[PDB]
This record gives sequence, C-alpha cells and structure tokens, in this order.
Amino acid sequence: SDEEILEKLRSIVSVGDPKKKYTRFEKIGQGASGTVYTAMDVATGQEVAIRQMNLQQQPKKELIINEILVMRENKNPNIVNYLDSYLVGDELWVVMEYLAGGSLTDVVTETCMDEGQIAAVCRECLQALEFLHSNQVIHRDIKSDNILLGMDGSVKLTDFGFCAQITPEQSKRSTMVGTPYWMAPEVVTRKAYGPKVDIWSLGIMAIEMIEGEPPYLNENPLRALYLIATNGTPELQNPEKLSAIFRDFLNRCLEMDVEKRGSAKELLQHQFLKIAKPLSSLTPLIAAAKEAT
Repeated sequence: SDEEILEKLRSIVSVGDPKKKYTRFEKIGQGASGTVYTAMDVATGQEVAIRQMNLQQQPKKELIINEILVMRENKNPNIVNYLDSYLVGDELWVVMEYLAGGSLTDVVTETCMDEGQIAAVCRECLQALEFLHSNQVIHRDIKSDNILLGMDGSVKLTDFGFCAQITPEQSKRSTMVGTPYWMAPEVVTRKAYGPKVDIWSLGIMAIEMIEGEPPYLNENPLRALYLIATNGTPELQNPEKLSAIFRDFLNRCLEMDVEKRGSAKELLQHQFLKIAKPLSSLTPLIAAAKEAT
C-alpha cells in the first residue's frame, strides 16, 4: 500500500532535499528504474552515484525498501555500499558509492583477462559473497554487469535489487529472480535453493571472463533455462587452454550437487585464488574497456 510505503521510506531516509549535501550533479543513465547521476558529498569530497526514482511509476516498492535495509546493515569493502537516501514527495533519491571504471562486462567484452587477473576478480567477489552468506543474504543476480570496478582495480558487487534475507527458519528460497544465463539449475529443477546459487553464478561469470560470454547467451532466455536444467555443468570451448587448478576451481563452482558445490568460505581457500595478481594489474584492462566503451 502506497501510504505505508511512503511512511516507511520516510523513516529510512535522511530528512530534506539531497541538493543540500550534494552538489556536482551530472546525469549518467536513464530509467527504467530511474535517472542516475554522479555528484559530490560536499563535506568530504567523495564522488557519489545517486538514483532518482518516481515512486508512482515504480512497480515494486517493497523491493527498494528491502534493498536499502539490507545494504545499510551489510556494508562491505567488496560491495558498492549504500550511503544515504532522501524522499522529496513521491521522489526517492538513493545515494551510492560511485566506481569510475565501469562494469566487468565491458572488461570481458573488450579485453582478454589472464588467469591471474581472473583469480583476483573471483577472490574479491567471493569475499563479498562470504560476508553476505554469513549474514544470511543471497544476492541472487551474480553476473558481470553486477560487478563494478574502480579505476584502481577495486572489485565490488552491486545491484542488490533482487537479494534475499534468509533465516534459520526459512533458509531456502524458490522465487526465480536471477538472470537466466547465470541461474543455478536447481532454481528451475526444484523449489528450494540456498546461498550456493551465487556460487554457481560466480562460475558462469568466470566463464564470461574466459570466453567473453556466458553459455547460451545467443539463445532465447526461456530456452536457456531448459538447457541449463538438462545439460547441467556447462562445457568450456577450450578446457585445455586453462591451468588444471583453474579448471578445478570451475568444477567446484559449477558442481551440480549443491552439497558438493563449494561454499564461498571454502572457495576462498582454493589454490586457484593464490595465483591472483595485484588488483592494480586490472587497471590497463579497465582503461582499454573504458576507451572502447
């Protein structure tokens, strides 16, 4: 109900107008969900990302409330953290950390990552996953578009618009919210899935990083879930070009048996991650992808 929605967001938001705290407004994206801007926290000089949303046209408001509540309580260095929010009438502003180096998608589509650079990205995402999973939060939409990169090679998870807070009482979910090509097979084959869906999704993202695309990208999304469900563990075009420990890591992420599939905590121990290059090694790939757009 729209009344209680507005009252609940009013309790969550900082009071007043965002232009009182943020100054250098420059539009960068268009909604859809909302007009996205960059700006500066004048006090600190931190560059920020602000989402502007007209609530009367936003279909699922329970989801923004959930997004902010979960993020606010779950701040992490490997997460693009929630900073602040403002409600002016029917107009919601959500202030976020801003990363200038684009998404992992641009890197995987414009450049060619070596295993040491892939190991670094996998480790950072897994640090974020571990933290989330230990706080009972499943992201549910792990894909390269949802990884933002700093100009310094920082790696951060974003878009928590689809996340689930589980409990010891309901530790499993059923809702099909993820992007099809990244979805774990159990999301379609059963009606009970846990945190390890993000692990599966991370494996398909490592495939993106190798091949430039998830498996079945060029299929209709409806047919992809049938293929995931019936083929199980996706095959690599050229497995022999990957080191053995990388293949092993992949097998651990894309394991069909959920119980066998590694948790984030376990995968952080994996020797594949020990070949990680310094994050700064990502900077020329970020620069080239940005240049290429």
